[PDB]
Amino acid sequence: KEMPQPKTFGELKNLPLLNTDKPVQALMKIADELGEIFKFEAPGRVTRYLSSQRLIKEACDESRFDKNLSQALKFVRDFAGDGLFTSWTHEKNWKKAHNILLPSFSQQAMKGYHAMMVDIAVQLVQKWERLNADEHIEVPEDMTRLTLDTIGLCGFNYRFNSFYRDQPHPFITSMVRALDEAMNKLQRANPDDPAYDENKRQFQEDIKVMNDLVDKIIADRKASGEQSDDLLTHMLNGKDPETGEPLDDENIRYQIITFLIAGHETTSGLLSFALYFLVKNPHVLQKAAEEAARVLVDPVPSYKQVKQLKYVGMVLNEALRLWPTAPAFSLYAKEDTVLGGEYPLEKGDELMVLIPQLHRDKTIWGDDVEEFRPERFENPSAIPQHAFKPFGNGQRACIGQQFALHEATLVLGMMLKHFDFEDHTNYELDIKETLTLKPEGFVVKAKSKKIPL
Ligand code: HEM
Ligand SMILES: O=C(CCCCC1CCCCC1)N[C@@H](Cc1c[nH]c2ccccc12)C(=O)O
Repeated sequence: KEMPQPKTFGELKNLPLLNTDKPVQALMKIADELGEIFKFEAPGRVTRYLSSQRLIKEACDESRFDKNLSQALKFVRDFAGDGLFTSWTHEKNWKKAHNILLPSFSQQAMKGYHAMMVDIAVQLVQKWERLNADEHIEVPEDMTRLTLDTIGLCGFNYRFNSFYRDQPHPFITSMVRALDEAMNKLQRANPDDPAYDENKRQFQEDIKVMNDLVDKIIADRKASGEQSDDLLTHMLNGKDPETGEPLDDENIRYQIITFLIAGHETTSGLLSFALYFLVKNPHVLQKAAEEAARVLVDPVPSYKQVKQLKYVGMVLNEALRLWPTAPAFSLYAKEDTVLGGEYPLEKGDELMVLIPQLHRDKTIWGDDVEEFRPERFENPSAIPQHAFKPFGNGQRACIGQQFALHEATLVLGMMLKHFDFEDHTNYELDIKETLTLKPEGFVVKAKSKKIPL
């Protein structure tokens, strides 16, 4: 038996299949054709793409597999360094930072961020309240304004002031370019070829821009009168219980970059996909809006009120089921092992978890997997182990999950309280890929229900 494998291109093997602006969606189509596992080869390189809960539950066994840095993350690492997202589990700075930063996502920490999330959310609601009758909303663009500003303010007491800008913040444009450069480094035979000299200068330029802003954040804090108690406070002061050490300056810098990027992009995607699915499913929108009106009785939502937005949470999880905005993660075999009783693996062999395919596993979810039905999440405990993995796995799972979900629930709740939404262009879903996923060109009209803040 040979493991299923998609079409090859001679000595380039499968590599040309990733020569596309939508590689994840291409891989999903391949997964549909070949099933729960396929081999993917390139010159000097191999991985295996997993799509079924049957195989992914084994892959999520931390005694057998550990987080691997995919080739994309290896290039992200050139500017994210040994930050949490791009560090190996066995690097000293992973476990230190993990221990040091987990308290920044405690219950008491989340209550502490609430007021500043509301600040940015109110700015969003006011922007939309202030639009003229003709005008429309550019959804992913405004969601990115919100999520970037929220992480900036909550995490670093720094105001990006994205709602004061027509263009995206220069950080965003550099970040997008740097992440695209990482996605396109995958294809290049002979990386040191003189033809790619300008891309390396452009890459060093974009990194410079992100790093310049990290300096501005550091200096703002250094010469600050106020006494914060946020993510940066913990990076600067906090001590790891195990080693007894704090993070050094080089690592703190990497953590800031990491949190700025990981701390907004996927969350903007989530809010965009959620609103997309709501406007395409009006009965679901109505149910979510009824909850928002019932629960959000005060002009400013409370922490407790956001926690009571059960259905809005269900809407968000269902959006994550269909379009998990960080759609893959990578694993390597810790020792020789046999996957599924059928596929033998040697130490160091790599796996890719194709999350959107896991989330369409019919043996877990039933036959209607393409339908947007938030009621699937009525009781989240009903979902089998390792069936729903939009925040990854185990000790290497998303540290910011609860942050992302609180922000998204708050903002979507406020959006549904304050506005009726019109899919005025009958938008055809078009998913842009930049490692992460977004509905490009998604636009709506928002008719104010006229409720004061
Ligand atoms: C919808 C929103 C989000 C999604 C879908 C998401 C998804 C993920 C996924 C899949 C991973 C695992 C990556 C891998 O195994 O290679 C991860 C890790 C991480 N996420 Fe998120 N994330 C989100 C929001 C956030 C936010 C808001 C923050 C920070 C404020 C954040 C910070 C991180 C960090 C630091 C890690 C690395 C954790 C570690 O390995 O120690 N994420 N996230
Ligand atoms: O799976 C891919 C291509 C899609 C990228 C998905 C993103 C990964 C980071 C988190 C968000 C989603 N690439 C893999 C595997 C791979 C298979 N053949 C290859 C040849 C050359 C380079 C990579 C590669 C990866 O990046 O390792």
